[PDB]
Amino acid sequence: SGISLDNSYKMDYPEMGLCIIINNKNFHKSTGMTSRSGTDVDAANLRETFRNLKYEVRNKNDLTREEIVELMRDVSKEDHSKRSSFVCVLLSHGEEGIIFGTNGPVDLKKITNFFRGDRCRSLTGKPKLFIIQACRGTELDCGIET
Amino acid sequence: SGISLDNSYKMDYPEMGLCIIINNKNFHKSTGMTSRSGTDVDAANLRETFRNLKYEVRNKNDLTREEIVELMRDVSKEDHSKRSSFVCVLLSHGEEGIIFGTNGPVDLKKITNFFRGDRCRSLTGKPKLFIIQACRGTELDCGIET
Amino acid sequence: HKIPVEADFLYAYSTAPGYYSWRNSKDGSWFIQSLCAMLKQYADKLEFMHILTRVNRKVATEFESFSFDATFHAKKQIPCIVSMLTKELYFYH
Amino acid sequence: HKIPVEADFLYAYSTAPGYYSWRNSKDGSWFIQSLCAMLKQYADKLEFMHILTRVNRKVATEFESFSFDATFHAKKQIPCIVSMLTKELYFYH
Ligand SMILES: *CC(=O)CCC(=O)O
Ligand SMILES: *CC(=O)CCC(=O)O
Repeated sequence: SGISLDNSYKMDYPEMGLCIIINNKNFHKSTGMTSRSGTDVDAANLRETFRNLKYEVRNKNDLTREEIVELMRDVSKEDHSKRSSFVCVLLSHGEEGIIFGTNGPVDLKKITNFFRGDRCRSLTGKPKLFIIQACRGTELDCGIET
Repeated sequence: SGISLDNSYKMDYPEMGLCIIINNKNFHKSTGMTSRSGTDVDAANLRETFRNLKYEVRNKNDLTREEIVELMRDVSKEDHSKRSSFVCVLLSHGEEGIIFGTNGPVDLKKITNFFRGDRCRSLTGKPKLFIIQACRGTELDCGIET
Repeated sequence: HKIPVEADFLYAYSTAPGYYSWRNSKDGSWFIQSLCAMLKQYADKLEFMHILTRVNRKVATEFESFSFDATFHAKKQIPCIVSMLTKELYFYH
Repeated sequence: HKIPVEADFLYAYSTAPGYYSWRNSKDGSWFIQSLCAMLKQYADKLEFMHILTRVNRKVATEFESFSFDATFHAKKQIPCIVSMLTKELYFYH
């Protein structure tokens, strides 16, 4: 055939892939975290948005740190051979490098490691997108008038 | 005039802007850092590359932590009104969030803060690019065969 | 013959490192609101990084906090695109 | 009426967070070598994020370490693009 360039990911596999949405709104008392009001609005918006992009959306609500790790582990163990990519959306409280389960923190690295090129072979060479709606600290941007 | 969109930065100012290159190769003995052989190759490559993009390149060699902070402070205090952007290239030893002067570390945040939208008004709304060639830790990527 | 194990990852952070992330109880988070709006409008037209760039501008310009607490009043937010991708990404083909 | 003070910053890291950054004594660093090559070839043709994406692929695929020390042998590297930009950036006009 003619000149072939590989500047863009192959996104014409039979399936676009999974879109795992973790929506944590209610947290355990001992954690000292408040309810994330309006988070359901985000979850629904994301479900519809990615549904229209042809992603197999799976919504999960109020998962403990244990359930988050177990979910990600199980998902990374699925056969993604016929999927073009992977998407994970995290909605919760957080700090730099951390996402909160309902009963405690989870290092983002622990979550993303399940999908490393050497640990999830059916996703090797495919785009793995992690969308994180959570604080990465307490600093506030005062902004500047333009 | 016709429909006006602002999807791209205005890069037709009289000048493209400054390209400050900090090339640290020789470090002080007490720091316990080795010479960064081949770094001059990078410095020269960058000087030529950005020269052809019409940037006013300024090369600096073996700067202490004090000189790095002073240089960045002085540069941020210049009048960048007629410049489209700002570029700073850092070549040195480093760790996560840190760049090393010849006699010690410098928090990257301290360097970039001089250029915040509220601290360098002649660069507000203009692209500020920081290119960092330095370690961000000690982890090694074993890779995976494709 | 090999690629980095960290390659092909894209982290679309709602905010810059070390910063707070804003959420509206009624409309949802500033970032997710903006991300969905831009994906709905540009997913069949722009490369992903450019879509995310529009998200950055929308969040940065159209949102500002309002609080009875001066500490949290009139604050701004800039999302943070972290790309380890090795190719352009288009949701369409 | 305001924009974030952290807006319009782009951090082109040579490597991913927490990782080592490779340099060749004779050819220079993997990242800078690749960045200059891509800027020379695409600065008058591609938007900056797309140029940096080519840099990511070049570093990720064309480089691999060689060391007599097994600990540092056969390692790979992926650059890390961190964008807080609010618009597309073209070096030409
Ligand atoms: C500050 C946080 O913990 C995250 C903000 C949120 O989306 O609830
Ligand atoms: C590991 C480091 O300190 C940076 C590598 C270099 O470019 O010398």
